[PDB]
Amino acid sequence: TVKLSVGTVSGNPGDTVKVPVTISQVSTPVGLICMDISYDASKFTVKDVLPNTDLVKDTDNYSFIVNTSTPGKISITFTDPTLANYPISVDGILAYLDFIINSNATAGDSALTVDPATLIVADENDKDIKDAASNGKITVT
Amino acid sequence: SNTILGDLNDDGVVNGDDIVMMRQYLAGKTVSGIDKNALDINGDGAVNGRDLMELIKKVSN
Ligand SMILES: [Ca+2]
Ligand SMILES: [Ca+2]
Repeated sequence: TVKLSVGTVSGNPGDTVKVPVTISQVSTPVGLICMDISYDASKFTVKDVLPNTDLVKDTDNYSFIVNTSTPGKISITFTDPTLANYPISVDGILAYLDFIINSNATAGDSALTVDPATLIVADENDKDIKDAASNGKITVT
Repeated sequence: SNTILGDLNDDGVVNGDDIVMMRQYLAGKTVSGIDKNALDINGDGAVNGRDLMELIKKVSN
């Protein structure tokens, strides 16, 4: 079962922190990933969402789409524009999430939650691959 | 009425120009001349990467 996991990080108020999103147990080449990661917008501002180009290929043909227009939600979509030549076929880091911690943020854990209802993983023909998700968190220190 | 499945720019044909609109919309851009009613390609009630992938499949076919 393919697993999409958000990592963990700690940071002081005002610091910029980086959180990896990993895919594991990959076998069938993956042609499509749709995942939504929710965060506490009162504590964190998304600085950027960058793909790991060692694993996510053809980013120059717009294979990696990010949407951060909705407060507290990051939407990430990977699609192989060729349907054959640039699949995700090995485990590794999919992307890095950079957050800026509000200077007035309270100490403690804040969850990074993956929406299981909208999580999609499929092969190059858009056929579903059995998948699961694992949440992460940010710990303000 | 728009009777072409996947014709997001309403020019009669489904090609790479529609894929660009779909990509820009999913990114959150405001796409000039887009037909928002044609975005739910597979008709499952949501507009997401699966619609983009089915659009790419139709264009390749
Ligand atoms: Ca068209
Ligand atoms: Ca749809």
